Amino acid sequence: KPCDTMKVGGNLDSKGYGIATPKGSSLRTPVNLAVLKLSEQGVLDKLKN
Amino acid sequence: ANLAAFLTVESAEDLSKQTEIAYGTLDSGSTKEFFRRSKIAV
Repeated sequence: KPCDTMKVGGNLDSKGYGIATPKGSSLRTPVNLAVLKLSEQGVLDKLKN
Repeated sequence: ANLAAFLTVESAEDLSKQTEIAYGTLDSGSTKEFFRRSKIAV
């Protein structure tokens, strides 16, 4: 609300929301695979709704 | 006047809400798999 906003037109560029870690993080890879796992179920997509 | 004006000058939701047009995917494809596993209600 107040629902006075509307998205018109396609995207002007491409952006991906990804989980960020300091260059070469120890969790960098485990979090990538866990992200993968949650993306494999697309938990993120339900969380969107 | 309006005769004049009227002489001078569709979505995934739509597919889901109908069945008249046999809408489908590759029977042997990841597209079919997208739908078989989609967590989206629609």
